[PDB]
Amino acid sequence: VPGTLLNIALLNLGSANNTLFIVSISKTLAANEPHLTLEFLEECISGFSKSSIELKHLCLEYMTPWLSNLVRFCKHNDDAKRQRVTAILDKLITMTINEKQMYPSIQAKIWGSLGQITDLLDVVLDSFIKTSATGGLGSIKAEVMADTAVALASGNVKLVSSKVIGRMCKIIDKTCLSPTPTLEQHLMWDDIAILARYMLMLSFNNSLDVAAHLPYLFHVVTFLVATGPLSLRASTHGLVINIIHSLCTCSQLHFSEETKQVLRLSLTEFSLPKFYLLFGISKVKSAAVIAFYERETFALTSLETVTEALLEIMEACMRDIPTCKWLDQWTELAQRFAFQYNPSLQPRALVVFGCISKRVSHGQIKQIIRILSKALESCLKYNSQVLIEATVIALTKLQPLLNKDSPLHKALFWVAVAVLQLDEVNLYSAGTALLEQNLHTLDSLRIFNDKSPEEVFMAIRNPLEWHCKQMDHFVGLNFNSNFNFALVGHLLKGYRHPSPAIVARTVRILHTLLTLVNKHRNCDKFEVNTQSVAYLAALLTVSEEVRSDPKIQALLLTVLATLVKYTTDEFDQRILYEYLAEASVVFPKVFPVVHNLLDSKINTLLSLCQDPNLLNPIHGIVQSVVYHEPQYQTSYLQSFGFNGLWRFAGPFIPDYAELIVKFLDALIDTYLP
Amino acid sequence: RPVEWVQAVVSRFDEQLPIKTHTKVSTEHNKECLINISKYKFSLVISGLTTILKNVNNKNLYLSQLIILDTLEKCLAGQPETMLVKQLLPEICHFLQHAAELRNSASGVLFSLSCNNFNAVFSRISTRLQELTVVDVHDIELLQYINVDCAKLKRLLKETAFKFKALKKVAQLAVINSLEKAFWNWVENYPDEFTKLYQTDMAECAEKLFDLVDGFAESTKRKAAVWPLQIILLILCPEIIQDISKNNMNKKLFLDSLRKALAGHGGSRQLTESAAIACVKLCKASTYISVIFLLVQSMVVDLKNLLFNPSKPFSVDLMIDCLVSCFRISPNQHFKICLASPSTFHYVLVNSLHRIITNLDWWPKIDAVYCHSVELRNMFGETLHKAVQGDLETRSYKYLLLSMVKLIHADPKLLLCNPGSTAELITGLVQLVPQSHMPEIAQEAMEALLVLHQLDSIDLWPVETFWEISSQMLFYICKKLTSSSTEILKWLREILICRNKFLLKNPICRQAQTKLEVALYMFLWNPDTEAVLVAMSCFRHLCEEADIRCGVPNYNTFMEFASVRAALQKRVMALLRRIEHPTAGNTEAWEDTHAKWEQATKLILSLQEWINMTGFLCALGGVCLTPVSKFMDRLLSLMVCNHEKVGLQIRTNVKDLVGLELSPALYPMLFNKLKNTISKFFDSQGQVLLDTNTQFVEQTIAIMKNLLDNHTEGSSEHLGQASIETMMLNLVRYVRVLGNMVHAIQIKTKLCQLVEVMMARRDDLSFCQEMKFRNKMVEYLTDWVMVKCLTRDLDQASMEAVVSLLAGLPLQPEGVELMEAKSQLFLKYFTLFMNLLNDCSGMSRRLASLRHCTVLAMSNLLNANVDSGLMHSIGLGYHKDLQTRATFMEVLTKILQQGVPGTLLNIALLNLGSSDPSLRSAAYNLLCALTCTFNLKIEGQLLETSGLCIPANNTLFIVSISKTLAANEPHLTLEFLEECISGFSKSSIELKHLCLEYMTPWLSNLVRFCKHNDDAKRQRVTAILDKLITMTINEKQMYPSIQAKIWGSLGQLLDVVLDSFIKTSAIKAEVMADTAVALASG
Repeated sequence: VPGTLLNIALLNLGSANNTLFIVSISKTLAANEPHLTLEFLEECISGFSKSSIELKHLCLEYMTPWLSNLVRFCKHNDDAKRQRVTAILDKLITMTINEKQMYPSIQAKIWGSLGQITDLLDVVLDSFIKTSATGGLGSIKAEVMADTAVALASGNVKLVSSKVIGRMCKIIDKTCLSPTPTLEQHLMWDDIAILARYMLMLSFNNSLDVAAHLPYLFHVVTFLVATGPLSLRASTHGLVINIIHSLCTCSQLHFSEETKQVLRLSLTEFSLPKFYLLFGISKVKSAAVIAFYERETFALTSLETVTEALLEIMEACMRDIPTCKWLDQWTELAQRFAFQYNPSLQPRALVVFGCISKRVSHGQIKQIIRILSKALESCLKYNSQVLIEATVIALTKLQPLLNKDSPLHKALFWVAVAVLQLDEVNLYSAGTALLEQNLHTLDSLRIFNDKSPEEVFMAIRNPLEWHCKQMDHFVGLNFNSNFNFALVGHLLKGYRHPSPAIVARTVRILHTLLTLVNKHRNCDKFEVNTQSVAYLAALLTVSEEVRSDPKIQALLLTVLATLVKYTTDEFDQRILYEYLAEASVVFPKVFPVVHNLLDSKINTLLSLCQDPNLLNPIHGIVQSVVYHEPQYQTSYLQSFGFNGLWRFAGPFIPDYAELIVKFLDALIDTYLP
Repeated sequence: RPVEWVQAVVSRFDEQLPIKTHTKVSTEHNKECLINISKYKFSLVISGLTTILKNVNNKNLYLSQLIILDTLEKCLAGQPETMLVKQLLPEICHFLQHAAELRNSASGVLFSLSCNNFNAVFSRISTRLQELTVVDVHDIELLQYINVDCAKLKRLLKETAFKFKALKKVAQLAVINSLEKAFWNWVENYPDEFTKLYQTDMAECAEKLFDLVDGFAESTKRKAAVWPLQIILLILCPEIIQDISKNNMNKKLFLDSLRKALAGHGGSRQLTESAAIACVKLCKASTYISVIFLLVQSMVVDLKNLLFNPSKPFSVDLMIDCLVSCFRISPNQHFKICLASPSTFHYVLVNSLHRIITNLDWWPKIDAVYCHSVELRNMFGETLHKAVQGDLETRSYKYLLLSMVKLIHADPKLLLCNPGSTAELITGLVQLVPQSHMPEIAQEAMEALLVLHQLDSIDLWPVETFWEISSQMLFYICKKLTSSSTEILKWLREILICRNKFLLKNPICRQAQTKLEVALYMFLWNPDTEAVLVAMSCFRHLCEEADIRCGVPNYNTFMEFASVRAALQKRVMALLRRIEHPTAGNTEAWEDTHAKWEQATKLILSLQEWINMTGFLCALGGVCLTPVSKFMDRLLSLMVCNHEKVGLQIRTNVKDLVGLELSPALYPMLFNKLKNTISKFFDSQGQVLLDTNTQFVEQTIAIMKNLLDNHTEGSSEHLGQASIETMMLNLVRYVRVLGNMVHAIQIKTKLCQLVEVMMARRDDLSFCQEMKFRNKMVEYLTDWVMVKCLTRDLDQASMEAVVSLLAGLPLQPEGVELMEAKSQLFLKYFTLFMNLLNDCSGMSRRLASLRHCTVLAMSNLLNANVDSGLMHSIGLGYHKDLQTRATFMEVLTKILQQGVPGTLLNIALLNLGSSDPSLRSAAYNLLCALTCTFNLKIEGQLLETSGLCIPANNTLFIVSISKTLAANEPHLTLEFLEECISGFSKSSIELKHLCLEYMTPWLSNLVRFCKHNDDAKRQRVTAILDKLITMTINEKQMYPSIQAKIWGSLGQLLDVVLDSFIKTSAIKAEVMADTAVALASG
């Protein structure tokens, strides 16, 4: 009755103008008689919801002072008092959602006042979040709540944002407490999506906030970056844009003109269509418009790209702020999620951990390669594959960090080889990235300068050899018999790869290896010999510089024939068949080996084709074959372990993966204590 | 798997047969591969070919069979038995004008087969001989074709003799004829073995068969049939010939009968005719070696008096055999008879000489005849003259001339060696090359001229002679080519190759080089794709000639031609535009093509040739800078070609060729002529003379659009040389008076599309009065900014053109009044665009595109015209459409950082409120720009950037900015508050509320302005209070909230406030009383 009658009195007092007198009395009684507040605000919202818009303006004005007392009831933690404040907050929230034309008024005066009040903010946020939980993302209840959340922050920014971001981080951790295969499916997906919504709205106000938060916000970006429905992706792009802008202007920070220029250019870079594709935004003019499914089935290479860009943002800043711990905290946060078992997040985390880290240990590498192995076991039993790709990208970024005398640099070359053997498009891309970066790493370590790559990598195989024999005999490539041709066999599949970027990477790897094999001799890089020839034959369709023992003949021939078998470019075919015409006349006794491979395509080109330049070599080969029509059948490759060579280098798991599991586990058990 | 791919080549070759350029090359390349495969796996390839031949057997059929048989022959000639015999041989027997080619091909196959197979073919023959003893003769005819050596001939004769009496009379006849050829086959292939025969078992067979064949000869007809074989069989018996020159009596009586039959004493013409055949075969035989020469000496004089009698001509191949044999026996009485005489003797002579060249170490070479070259040249000139001035007599001179040209092809050296003489010879051949009624002769005359142009030949004609003669030939040929042209041009390529070779070893020349240049350019437009490619190839040799000469202008573009139907003609025209430099040749080629084109134009008023000629003239004509002026006038007259059957095609092709292909160097003439023509469409009062003029205008618009779309290098330089302004003004003025029908709307639309492209190119073009021109253009196009679908496309196009016209355009009406007139003109365009966007406020997307374009029109109009625009532009900032507002604020952003504070600050702040996200980002960037431009001191610093996704609820941020500004920037206060309160009246309730919150700080500053003594500033505060009152009265929902914020803060002036309340009251009065309660609290 005290709160009820006092509401009736102040409402009817306006029903005409005395509004500042009513507010002065309201202020006075709010200060003097605080117990009234519980009853009064409950009664206010009841009268408000029934009343006219004119009365609703008046009502909020008289409500404004009372909010302060709402903390008193809350200190106790017994249910009844805390519950009726929580109900008052839910009623105020409900009121905010309902009165779309009171909307800036409610937010400025009611929510701005509530924004002052630190203690209550956990109750307020759980009320907001549970209000949003009523339907999740796409519920107007959640949508308005996010827009309102900025008002909560506006009074005591750092604590509100710390609790929102803290809930996001803790809820992302909670996903791992009970895993699901895919994040969008997860038992807590709506709770994450809601907080991501709030984080976009807050992020412009985070221009006041970022300095404590910046790592945690990128941790959230890392998991979310292209996930979920397209509006959440747009939101997450906006989240980063707004954070970079906030880093260019926080009045608490003092970044240099160089650091500020780096951030300005970063805003520009994040505004480019390249970054839209990275965030899983396609088919949109402006991310903003959509922010306020056609999943690109997420490519970890996109997250890698984002993460290095965010790393260059953070690094630039960290030079100017020597007193921060940001990259170390990000390293720990990413590390925790990378190592812990959670199928949805763990791949993303591994990628990020690798990108950001500035140091690594053999015990961390053991955990990563154990994760790779366990992921390949799960393939015996899509998510597993994405985890494999992630681990391989992680190994790529981590291997430049490893100590100069570590065995692991050499070991990771075989991890890459095993990954390529899997025959999965993104795994091969990752393995070639790993291999490309590994060969740069080992050359930067000087390791080739006194040894062939063959000797270095085969030494690491020798303990493994018992396992490697079983791998090579099921692959049908045998490095013990000829290292260079086996490695090239793996690389040749890279020419098939659907992406021109991965083909060009494969070419760089072959060029690197060619140079390295001759580097230990001190030869010129194009000197043809029993070791360089494999790379030269591999390079033959792709290098203008290149173009301008019966086992070795058979391998060379089989590589050229393999390259004819698959390549669709008639200009490639011209070059290759010209070399096969000479090679047939040069190696006639060995040439029968290739005939099975060539037979299908040569029938095809004879019966179909009408380019004389391509046909002249083909007719030359048939003539040469008949003229010298055996000492080596196609089976000859099988004897030394190469029957798979044409097998493997064709277009893009279980049997290979189990052997690789044993190999990786043996690699760890030999090399890692 | 090799067999399987050999079978795949065989199968490829079969499917590529004609009966089922790249297919030609592929076929020959397959055939050659099969031959080279057969060089090793012979039976696989022959089996396949045999199988194909069977299938094919069970014009294109003949060509396919010829391809198969030519392949078989070359395979067999490349050979390193069962199916050759059981499978191939019966099929080759089946074959044994295209039937004669097939019989020749099949015979060459059989000959090749028989070399290594002979025993089988002979077993077939011997089996049919046996069957014939117990009538079908065809297998016996195989004896004609088969390869035979001395041992094989002996076997054939022995087998025949044994069986001959038991054979039937028709079979005996077939054998007799077939053995006659079989003997020759041996002698011709194995002349050494026949020579060895004159240096007993063969003779026994030959005598036995002679006596058997003699016993068969019971009648005149049978005697005439056997005498050619009986002389052969006697020639196979050297010791019998020696005896009968002194058991043999019937052989003597046979020779005596031959002598009597040659001497005319035998009454039977058939026996004389047969005796000629026999004694020629004897004479022939002697050349392949003796007592035979005595036998020849006994008959040769009577044989010469039989075959070479001009007073009683015999009744050609037989006569040729005779003359060739006589020459070989003794290398000339009958020769002089043939030089003097019947044309048939001229024919026999020439063909005999041709055979002498083209067919043994003791045989006399042709060089003995090089005494008679003058007489052969006279015979050629006479024959040429008689063939050209020309029924049966005429037809005979043609065959003779062909033979003489074939003779020249076989050897030039003869003609040249006995000797002007060379110049006459070459001139006669050259005169044949053009002749349409004699394609076979012309072709051979070309080959003859080609071999005459080989190095060894030219030396015999040196350098001063080569230059004069070869240039005279070139000049004449080129002159004819500019009046089978393709084959003549291919040949002219090979002649140029020869000239380059001759010069590499090293006034009519300049004339020839010029005419060649003329000819080659004229071929670039030819309706035959092959001719064009060949002409391109000829420029390569023209360059090579110049390299060879210079090593002791167009050259780069000639080498580009060398590097190369509709696509080819496009490529040609593109190259022709790159010819900058004039030459006598290119100029003349243009004039000649123009003359031909005018003649063709008249005839038209063949079409593809006229199109190509048109294109060529358009592309090359720059070099000529009159004739070109007249051609351009004629093109312009053809744009309106009214012709019922070809007019659309003419207009389309003129338009496309002028618009895409004309020389850049002609654009200055084209624009002056278009300008001058379009200017005639107006009277002396500047009114439009309205079908022909409308059609000209439409085609002009399309032509100019196409020109301006074109990115040909160097085109920018020329586009600058002539003004378009008067022309474009006249075009729009013309198009304005066209009504609002569908076709006229399309023309208006096209002119807008032209204006758009024209503005993009404006950086290339030249202007006397650009600003005035663009102003007048916007003025005209804005009239169009108003079937419904097309009018809406016209609106879109017009607006897109207007957006192009407005882009850095200062406005210019037609000094202090000029700035005010400029402002009034701004207000007209701006209001029209606003109306168009209000009308906006596939059908949906077109409207949104029109709206976006309209916003960009305002934007550009503002970006140039800042001093005229800014005040009206704030009216855009208020406007109900959020998308337009946002874009307009980005325009303001351009002005303000390039080089107002209150009005723009309100439009920024109020828009930051919006439900539209893009509007919020745009507003935020505008706030940043204002902060930087006006150095507005701000806490929580502000950063300009794209794509910043600001929340909708940002009121506490907008408010914070506002009051910080209200402290920091008080001079704004009057300017700002008045504009905010105006915006209040425009707004939604949400935006009205937001306006109050951010206004609230500003109110406090108003005291500064009435402490200031300026009557205007005191008035503006009073007017702000009046507008605050007006808002307070009107905005009733807000009214308790307005009182709390506004009137409480104002209560903290108050005479002026109370007088404003009272004067306004003098609901207004009630509201002022009720508001005074708030005011009093302060």
